Amino acid sequence: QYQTGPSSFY
Amino acid sequence: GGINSQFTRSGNVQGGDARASEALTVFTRLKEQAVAQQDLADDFSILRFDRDQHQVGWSSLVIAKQISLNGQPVIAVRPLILPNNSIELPKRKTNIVNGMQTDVIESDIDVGTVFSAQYFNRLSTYVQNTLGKPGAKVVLAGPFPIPADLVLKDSELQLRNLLIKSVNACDDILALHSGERPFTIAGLKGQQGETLAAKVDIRTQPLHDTVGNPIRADIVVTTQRVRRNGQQENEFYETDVKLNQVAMFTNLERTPQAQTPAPWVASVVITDVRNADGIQANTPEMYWFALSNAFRSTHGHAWARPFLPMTGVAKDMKDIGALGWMSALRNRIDTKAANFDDAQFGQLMLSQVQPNPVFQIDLNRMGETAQMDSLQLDAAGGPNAQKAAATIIRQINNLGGGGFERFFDHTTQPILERTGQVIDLGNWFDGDEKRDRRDLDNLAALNAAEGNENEFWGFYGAQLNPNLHPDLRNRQSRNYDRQYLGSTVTYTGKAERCTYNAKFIEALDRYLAEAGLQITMD
Amino acid sequence: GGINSQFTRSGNVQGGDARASEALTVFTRLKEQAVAQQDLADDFSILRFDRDQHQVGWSSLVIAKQISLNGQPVIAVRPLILPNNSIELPKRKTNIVNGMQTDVIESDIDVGTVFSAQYFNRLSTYVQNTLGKPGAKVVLAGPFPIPADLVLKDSELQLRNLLIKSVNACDDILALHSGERPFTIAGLKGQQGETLAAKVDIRTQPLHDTVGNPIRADIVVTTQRVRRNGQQENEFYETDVKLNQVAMFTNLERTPQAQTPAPWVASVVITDVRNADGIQANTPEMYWFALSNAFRSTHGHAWARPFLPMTGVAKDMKDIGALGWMSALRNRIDTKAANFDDAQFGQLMLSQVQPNPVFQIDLNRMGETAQMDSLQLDAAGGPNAQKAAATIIRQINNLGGGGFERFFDHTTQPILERTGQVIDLGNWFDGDEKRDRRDLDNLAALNAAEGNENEFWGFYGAQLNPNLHPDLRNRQSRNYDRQYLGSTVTYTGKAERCTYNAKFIEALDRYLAEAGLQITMD
Amino acid sequence: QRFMGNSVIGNNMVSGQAQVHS
Amino acid sequence: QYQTGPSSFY
Amino acid sequence: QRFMGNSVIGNNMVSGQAQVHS
Repeated sequence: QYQTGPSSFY
Repeated sequence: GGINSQFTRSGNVQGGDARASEALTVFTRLKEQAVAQQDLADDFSILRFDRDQHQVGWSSLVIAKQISLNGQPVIAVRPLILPNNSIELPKRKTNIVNGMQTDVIESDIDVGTVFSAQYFNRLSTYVQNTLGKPGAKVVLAGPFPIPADLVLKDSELQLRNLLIKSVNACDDILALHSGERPFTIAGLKGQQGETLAAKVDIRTQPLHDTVGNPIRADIVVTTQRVRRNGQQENEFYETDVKLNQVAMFTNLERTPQAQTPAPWVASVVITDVRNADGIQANTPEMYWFALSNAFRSTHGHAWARPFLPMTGVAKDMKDIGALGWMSALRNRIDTKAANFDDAQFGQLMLSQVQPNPVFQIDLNRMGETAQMDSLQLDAAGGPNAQKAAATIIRQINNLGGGGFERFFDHTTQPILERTGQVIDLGNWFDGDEKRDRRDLDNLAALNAAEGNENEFWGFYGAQLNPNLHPDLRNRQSRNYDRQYLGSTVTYTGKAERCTYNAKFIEALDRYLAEAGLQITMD
Repeated sequence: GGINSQFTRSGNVQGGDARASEALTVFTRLKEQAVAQQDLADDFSILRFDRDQHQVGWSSLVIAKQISLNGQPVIAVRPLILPNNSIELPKRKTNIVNGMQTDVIESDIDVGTVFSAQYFNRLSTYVQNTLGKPGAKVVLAGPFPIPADLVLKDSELQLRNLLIKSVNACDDILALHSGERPFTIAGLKGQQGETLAAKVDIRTQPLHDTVGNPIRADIVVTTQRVRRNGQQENEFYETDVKLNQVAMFTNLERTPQAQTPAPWVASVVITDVRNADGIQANTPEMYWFALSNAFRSTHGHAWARPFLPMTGVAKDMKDIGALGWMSALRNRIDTKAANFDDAQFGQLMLSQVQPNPVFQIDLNRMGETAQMDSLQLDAAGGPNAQKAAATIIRQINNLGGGGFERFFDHTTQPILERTGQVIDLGNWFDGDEKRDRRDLDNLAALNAAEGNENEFWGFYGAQLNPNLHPDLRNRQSRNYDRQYLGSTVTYTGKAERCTYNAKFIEALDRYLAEAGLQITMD
Repeated sequence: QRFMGNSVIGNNMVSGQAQVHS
Repeated sequence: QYQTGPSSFY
Repeated sequence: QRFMGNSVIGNNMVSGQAQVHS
């Protein structure tokens, strides 16, 4: 799994 | 589909979304009113993201503010999801096998799964096309859904506060991207002979979000500036002497030992971290400074204060006497008695509770502090594990000088750990007022089920069984809440629980203490 | 503070008080409407006292009317405090020691402590600067706070009555300062063959203040003018024949005698003193004339009338049978029985209640009659003890001729005595309607706690223990009210209890009787 | 020390009866 | 203690 | 296989006490 999302840092 | 175009009966039915246009009109009126009263500046735009002509799960409202940096346009967006109760999204099917029989499980879809990478890509492309800048850079500022079952006709204050906070967040992210002076504790000395004091508090009514969402909070730790000089003037008048606020509540976990160490261990869960109301700025270096106050709750075992019985009333939901059900004696210890007092309450806590607590956080990718919760979730584990840890270390170094390496070594030491637990977010209407769904914990379940240990053990396994599939655990947790709490439960989102490293908290506290920070209290 | 000026994010949040501007607008509209209907005269002004730009605990509304006396301007002010529930004032900390351990007590701040000398000085300076007269003399007319949890949108009648009463009070104080004819009973003869009659009354529903605040009242004594001539015309029509009204209720106190004198003594508490609705004038000499009616309640032991059981219903809160719990027989005397009647009710009262009552008053520095309550509190004891007594004697001499020295000697006889008791003022919402917090008395506590004498004794000591600190007594009293009454208690102010001199009441009554006053009744 | 009652309320007691014309 | 307040009489 | 408890929560435990100036 380990779904991710948008990040402003990178 | 083609059937309507094949027969073409006069008149039109359905085929529209009516919870977007009204919200847009309300937001435009609120923005005009705020601009009239010299509260904001006419430099941002409000746009509608219709699901019908973009083919997305949920319509959204986006607040875009753009500036120019070295000739390169930069756009900051704060989408606001608008879930609707009049339409049903298709569910997700999963299959599990038991012996010789296979069955299908119908799950449910939350707001968090809707906001995927493709959703943000389409939103960014739409904003770029609308604003006339095709190649402009777009940076996210943190989504915040508007909960359903909320009447927009009589909720003007919450919407106004949400709009102002969204503008503040856009300004914050734009300033961070541009590059400004980092916030450091070296500038907090004030050079006026004042000191910082931390006050602990025990509460019984839940805290409220900016949109009226209740939040469970039993222990509240705040930090204030004490400026009491000799002949202090302004008696009974105080000038906003308050900086931070952290809401905490404790929960009990049982280690698997068969039957000198205490059977139960107390784990403290951090729900909300926020700054003072007066402060309109939110920067990454304030978050760690506010979070450092959590460790201070162990100065005098203040985490155990809510556990002691109150005199006069007994809700019987947070009773501590149920802990004796599995003790050496089968029955429960009877509080609310003339003989019972603090004399043997300490004895009970020594003989059945571990002296040291455990610190945990309920990270939420859709909350107000989404931009930090997502970063910490990435730092916990995933493809972006080194970058997040490096960013966190850099921020901590920027807050308070430098030289954090002497206390921590991120190269060979995990910062955050994922326990593989998913927590539902909802609210249930109690007889008196609306409350929080997280009021149901291990102690509450133990109180509800007096002597049947097997049912309680099934409930406990429904939370953290690694063998059982997560969908079944969510189903069991949703059934148990209905069984115990009531029929008024209304889920609103999802959250994840994580455990901080034991050495990390101590290293952070020691680094801040050595960096010239002095806090005094009882 | 400086953090906001250091980062300067666009947009503004909080930083304002919204329960002052709306009240000012409402008061201006009400004043305009009253002036339009030829109810008042355009000679007074309404001003706002903002806490933000004056640095005070609470914002206030002031009604100033100014006149000229011998070329010297005189300004009369009636401030109205505006407490708000959206902000919390800092609490007051106190330390007490028990053996080898010291602890900190967090008290609470009332409205009365806010209105200090510095507050009035700043208010007077602000009014003088605003009205253009720097050296004008300013005289107080009596503060009156507006209770919180009151919706101003639908309370127009109470605000209108409060404004008219405030204007009347300003006129009264201005006329008193200017100097007018004192009110004397010699002008009450009427020279038309009429007589004054006093009517006693027993009530069960609480009286109401000008702002809807309930007041406990069991015995009501009124004075009327009876003008029944021979062929009296106007059948069924009455012309405002009513002058005074005094609200009284009795309470039982137990003398400390170990176990022929009765164990319990009855003490009568005077709550409210007021004139007729038709009379728009309030002068100091009417207050004593109205207060003289209190002693007349003992003509036929009318103070014991509310104690007798009512037929048909039994609230079980004011039951007199609980008095037998500590009697020679442990159990309680069972009323509501066929055999029980007035035949042995008199026997019980003779054998367990002292024949003579005790008179007490609940002085309040923030009530409607603040200007007299403060004077009596000063006369009770303090730096201004001789001046207040001399003023009271002068007023009593002015009311009814003179020669009060033959009945009283203020030089070597105290007028009022302070018992060192502080009474909270609040209201609790009963199931049917809102009631008064003072309904809970010694008999109510005795009824609530059937046989446990120790708990009742602890409650009784929580009121008048001289050894225990006052803050602890207030804490215990606030806990007991929550324990017994309910969760709807809402405190509004503070009051003090005082005991009149036994000889003073008799001397006043005899002086009025000898001064040509004749009152007849049953 | 435990509270036992009010030892000063008994000093102030009305001796007479209300005088009315009737 | 014996806290006091403004008085119009004096 | 039946669940018995959390065997990994005990690895992370605060050893010290909060350090305050007081």
